[PDB]
Amino acid sequence: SMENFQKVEKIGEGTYGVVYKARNKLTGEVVALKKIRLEGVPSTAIREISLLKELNHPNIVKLLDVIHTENKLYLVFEFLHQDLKKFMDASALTGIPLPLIKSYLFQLLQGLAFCHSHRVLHRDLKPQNLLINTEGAIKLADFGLARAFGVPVRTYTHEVVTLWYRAPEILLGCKYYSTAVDIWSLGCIFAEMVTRRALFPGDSEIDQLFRIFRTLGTPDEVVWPGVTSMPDYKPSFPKWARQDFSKVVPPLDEDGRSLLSQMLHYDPNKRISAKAALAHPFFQDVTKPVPHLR
Amino acid sequence: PDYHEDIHTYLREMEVKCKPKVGYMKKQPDITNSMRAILVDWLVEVGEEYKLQNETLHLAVNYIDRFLSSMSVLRGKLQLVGTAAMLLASKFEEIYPPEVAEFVYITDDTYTKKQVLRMEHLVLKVLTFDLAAPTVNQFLTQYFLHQQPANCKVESLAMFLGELSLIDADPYLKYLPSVIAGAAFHLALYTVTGQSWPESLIRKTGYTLESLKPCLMDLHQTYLKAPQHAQQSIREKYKNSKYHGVSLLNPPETLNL
Ligand SMILES: NS(=O)(=O)c1ccc(Nc2nc(OCC3CCCCC3)c3nc[nH]c3n2)cc1
Repeated sequence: SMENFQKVEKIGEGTYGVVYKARNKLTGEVVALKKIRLEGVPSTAIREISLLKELNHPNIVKLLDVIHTENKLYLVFEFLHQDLKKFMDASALTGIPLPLIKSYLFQLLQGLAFCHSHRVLHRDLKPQNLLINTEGAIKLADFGLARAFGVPVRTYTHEVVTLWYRAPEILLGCKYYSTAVDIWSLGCIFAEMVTRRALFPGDSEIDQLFRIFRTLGTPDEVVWPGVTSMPDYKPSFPKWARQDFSKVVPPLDEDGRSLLSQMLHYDPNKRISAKAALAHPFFQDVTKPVPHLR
Repeated sequence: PDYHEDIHTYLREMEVKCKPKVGYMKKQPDITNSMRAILVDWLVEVGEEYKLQNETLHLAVNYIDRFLSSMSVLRGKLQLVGTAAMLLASKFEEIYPPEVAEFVYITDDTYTKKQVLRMEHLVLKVLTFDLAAPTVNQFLTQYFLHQQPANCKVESLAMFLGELSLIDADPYLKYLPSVIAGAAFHLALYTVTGQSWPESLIRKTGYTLESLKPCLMDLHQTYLKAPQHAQQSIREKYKNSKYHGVSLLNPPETLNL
């Protein structure tokens, strides 16, 4: 079971457990090993494994095997070479070429559309959880925070999403959130790939809301019906004007700006789905080049 | 909204794959339909005590039927399988699942924490971690979107009838969740409003009153005999104002199909 694997090095530490780079000694396959030391089997692992076994897609990290050994649970994944965050830092002085940004966004939207079509919410999209390889693929990883949803949705966990990528409807405490929260995160990531800095780098929920408001305008009942009634809405909120959207991510041209604005729509009902975004004019010339580095 | 059709299609595929073996109880030497009925009724109690989602109950029952489809279990161990399944279901579905200690308490201390935790492992092994199974509940909430207009009593009555189907393996094990949900929604709709399975759902599901009839005839009888059934926890549960007291409603004498 673990006999055929040779550990290479630690990669890092996600929602729970430890991930190692390892090598299958008989086949030569390089893999990532998620090690869980065993309140019983954690719900995060129960969710991750059950959902990942259903999700078979080129832009979703592939679960290969589940190994129940003495005292430990090992998850065997396809190995990817680098996360998006480390890749953006390596692009500090050259930037990321537009065809690569465009290709990554298109792939992430495919990955997301597949998740949503299979009633799965990821709920933790951020650059550290987006993994790239040498052939130009980008893939969704760390499904520890994911869950299967119903139609229509119930109230789910209110903690969700790393603060910088957290949707307005979560921050304002709506009873219901859904697929739109993953789209919001991707919009923030789209902006980030272009500027190579976080779009809304807040350190508190109120700071996060205000940063969002200063960029997109304080939402009123016209742009987002029901907003003034939401649990965490305060009438004392400063009312910032919506600024020239071309000033939000300056290098972006008309098609890209249009797509970003639809991804960052306040109203979760009006926010573009991953499925609909695949056909946006922005992607008319999309290709799949290899990373320009390493 | 943009994913309703995709999700429904996907759940229709998965309910076939996630389905328990229809004749498994005959192959079990020590347990009966009656013993399983007692188990499911007790799980209802557990769900009521810890304020668990109805979905959690439906998942746990699916885990048990699938486990018992391949694993022979002595009568004295049936409740342990039921307890681990409800623990697993809670972890999958609940925002705040009860702790393991709470599951040990409600088993009257028949089993230890170590037994419950080892049975969790075995259930996960036997089900090969495939826990995202379609349930009657998951189809009902989708069917509810087709009401004109929405009616809380129809919704609760449909959930009540769908829950009763969990108790009796004969005959409900032979029906898929989508079909049971179809019958339950139609029966609730007819009882409350006099309306029938709507055209828009024929369009969505492919089911008609003709294809739903066999399940509907069985569900009608179960509804009629519910106050005289040996297991009563579901009727007690559905007296509460949370579910609009729908178990107090009188069943129709005929369905006129
Ligand atoms: N930092 S890095 O840039 O040096 C680099 C990054 C990630 C990986 N590889 C990799 N990582 C995974 O999860 C690792 C985990 C890290 C913590 C957050 C969630 C992701 C995987 N899960 C399946 N396949 C995986 N492959 C290689 C190099």
